[PDB]
Amino acid sequence: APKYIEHFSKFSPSPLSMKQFLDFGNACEKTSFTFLRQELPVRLANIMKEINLLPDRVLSTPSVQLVQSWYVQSLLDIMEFLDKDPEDHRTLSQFTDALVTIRNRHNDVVPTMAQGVLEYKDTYGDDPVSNQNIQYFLDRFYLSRISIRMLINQHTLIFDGPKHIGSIDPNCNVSEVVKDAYDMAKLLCDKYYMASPDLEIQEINAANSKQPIHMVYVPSHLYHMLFELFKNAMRATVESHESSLILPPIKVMVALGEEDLSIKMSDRGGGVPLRKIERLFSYMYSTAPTTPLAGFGYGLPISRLYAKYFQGDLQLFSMEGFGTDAVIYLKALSTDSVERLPVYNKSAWRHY
Amino acid sequence: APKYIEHFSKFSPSPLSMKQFLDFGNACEKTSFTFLRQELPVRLANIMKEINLLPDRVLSTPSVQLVQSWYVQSLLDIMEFLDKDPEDHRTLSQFTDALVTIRNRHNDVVPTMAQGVLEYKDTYGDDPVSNQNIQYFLDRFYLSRISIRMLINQHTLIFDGPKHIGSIDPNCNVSEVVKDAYDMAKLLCDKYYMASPDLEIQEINAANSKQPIHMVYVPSHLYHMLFELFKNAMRATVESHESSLILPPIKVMVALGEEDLSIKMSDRGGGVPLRKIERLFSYMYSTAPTTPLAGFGYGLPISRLYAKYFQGDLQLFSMEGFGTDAVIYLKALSTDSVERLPVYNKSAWRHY
Ligand SMILES: CCNc1cc(F)cc2c1NC(=O)[C@@]2(C)N1CCC[C@@H](Nc2ccc(C(=O)O)c(Cl)c2)C1
Ligand SMILES: CCNc1cc(F)cc2c1NC(=O)[C@@]2(C)N1CCC[C@@H](Nc2ccc(C(=O)O)c(Cl)c2)C1
Ligand SMILES: CC(C)c1ccc(COc2ccc(CC(=O)NCCN)cc2Cl)cc1
Ligand SMILES: CC(C)c1ccc(COc2ccc(CC(=O)NCCN)cc2Cl)cc1
Repeated sequence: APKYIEHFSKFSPSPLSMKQFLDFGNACEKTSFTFLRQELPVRLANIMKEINLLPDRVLSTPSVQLVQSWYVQSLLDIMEFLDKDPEDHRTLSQFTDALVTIRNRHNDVVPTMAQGVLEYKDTYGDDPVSNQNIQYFLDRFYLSRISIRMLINQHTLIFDGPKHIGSIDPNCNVSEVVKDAYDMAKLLCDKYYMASPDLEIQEINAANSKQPIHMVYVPSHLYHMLFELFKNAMRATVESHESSLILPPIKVMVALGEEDLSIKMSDRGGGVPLRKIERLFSYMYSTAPTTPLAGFGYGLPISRLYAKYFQGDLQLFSMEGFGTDAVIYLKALSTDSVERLPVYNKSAWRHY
Repeated sequence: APKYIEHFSKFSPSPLSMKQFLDFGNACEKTSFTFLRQELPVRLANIMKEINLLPDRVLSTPSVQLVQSWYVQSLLDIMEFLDKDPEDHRTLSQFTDALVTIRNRHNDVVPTMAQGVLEYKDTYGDDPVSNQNIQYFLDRFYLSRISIRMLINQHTLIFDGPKHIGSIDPNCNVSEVVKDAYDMAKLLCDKYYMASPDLEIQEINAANSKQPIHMVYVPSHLYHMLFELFKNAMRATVESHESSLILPPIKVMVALGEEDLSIKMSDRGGGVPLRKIERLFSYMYSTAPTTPLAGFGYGLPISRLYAKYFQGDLQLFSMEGFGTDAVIYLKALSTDSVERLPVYNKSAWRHY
């Protein structure tokens, strides 16, 4: 790898807690600049080195080379600011402009890597070992991308424009986000199917049973996960009940405990056999040539990465012949909500 | 390893479907004898070779050596019949007697390996890498033991004594077994706690909605799994509701689909954080010096092996502050219900 990738890849990424993001709210902007002009090169270089561990028959394909060419240019864009003066307000403005260009440059990274998966499937095959390696790589690659976008969004949202702090809501009303995502999925379901399940929500605030459940979170991530789950639940409910006059509703429970905030969504959409659950989270099995449901795009496994990004999880358990439950597990406390970042080391090197 | 272990370990175990067990019901007894005088040495030798891949600081401990001494004697007991005449009815009688001695000889294998786990925890420590290796080894070791006991039970039950075929019920009414296990857990809960949750059962027979759900299964395995889950659900319900006059009931759904038969048990016993679920399935973290609940003995992870033994699973998902669901996944068809057997090869050798 080039000199500059070698230098920054020997650092490991520095994970931030939701509280640190929040405690960071003038002097703030210079502080963000000097943090990000080091940290973004570290995160970019670490994933670029990991891309380089893919075999030549993957590495040399047009999709991987185009993604590499983007990351290289973004890394160079940022390295221009290493010697610049944080007191000069023109430097801070150019920095923000450059981060916006970088975010736009990477907007197509998800489907671009999909074309690499697709080419591999049809030029080398879709066996379980290939599936495992694609799953290991893309989980880490997409999680790294999520963490880079988070950093950039927090800077450009705060230092271009406070109940919200960039993309973080310190008082995120969870049931309200549930309702929004449900309404939007319903609108798509009503349009395609003239029929959509109703919604039942129940809250369990264990410590304060009469208090509405709020948390510190990134509500756009939470909306995306819920919307993806609602689309699948409604589709399954409509198609499994062609003969009923009744569509069963979708039920959601929001539970707040001492450590977890959990959201369980329940459909009666007929379920799938246990054997197929792993297929639904697999990038490789969900990949085909160009409203993508579970098993036919990356919405579900990327939704799980959003949950894992701050130490949560997203799990599915179905009952074939009846329905399916999904649980989003989130950390309840902002000090436990810490970025989960892949690192390039000899422990990651060995998996390949 | 000795000559005789080397020979039989180069065969791999031959897994049987539930239908094959069943289709095997005089001439049957000679057929069982000549099958088992080869297959039991194969299964015994394969696991003995795998025990020998443990490091010397595990291998040399008194617990592992005692288990090895048992398996060695059982392997020798069986090898006596290799040259004998299946037509001689005295040989068949001695064979059954010898299998009964072997089953009794191994009755204490589970807690004996526990003492080896306990010694290791306190003489070398309880780090995650040690936990992973103990989990990999004991899952395979205990599953192998379950498959050996199954084979022996089918022979001694059929050819010493038909709605039932040995330990298999071709018409196992699942809700009835659920009720039995619930009644027994309730009796223990009523005794310790003067109070026990009631039971609600619902069935969903997707193809034939009015028909009671039956399957081909080993009902003693199913009873054990349910009883273990009910004990935990009741304990959690009693302890989390010290202040309520009401104990919430435990709900069970039995779903029959085209491929899966699924049993979901639901409590409102307050739940646990997601972080602790893995602790509950871990042998190492559940091990302590001599009614063991999840996290304090091997009932739960061994219950999961019973489900996996015929291509099923047992999964837990909790909601901290509310309750916990458990799902037993079984194969609905007797031709899909095939023994899951560990094998000694270079692929198993590498994990160590
Ligand atoms: C409470 C939230 N509910 C759910 C959430 C999910 F993320 C997934 C599902 C849910 N509810 C379902 O029923 C489920 C499982 N489906 C939704 C409709 C599409 C469907 N996809 C399939 C189905 C079958 C196959 C196959 O191999 O035959 C294949 Cl490739 C793909 C998945
Ligand atoms: C529908 C079936 N229900 C359930 C099934 C389970 F197999 C487990 C549970 C269930 N329902 C619970 O609540 C659960 C999770 N408990 C039951 C009571 C005992 C309890 N054990 C513990 C708890 C906390 C810790 C700790 O680290 O603090 C530890 Cl070591 C151990 C587990
Ligand atoms: C396009 C991206 C998402 C993508 C597409 C395809 C792949 C496939 O990656 C594989 C496939 C097989 C093996 C085993 C092997 O034989 N290794 C040989 C090592 N030289 C290793 C890897 Cl990393 C990964 C990532
Ligand atoms: C008693 C039984 C259940 C038991 C108790 C304890 C253990 C612990 O087994 C370990 C622990 C560490 C390592 C890594 C290592 O450093 N390996 C060195 C290889 N020479 C490998 C193994 Cl197989 C297994 C089984």
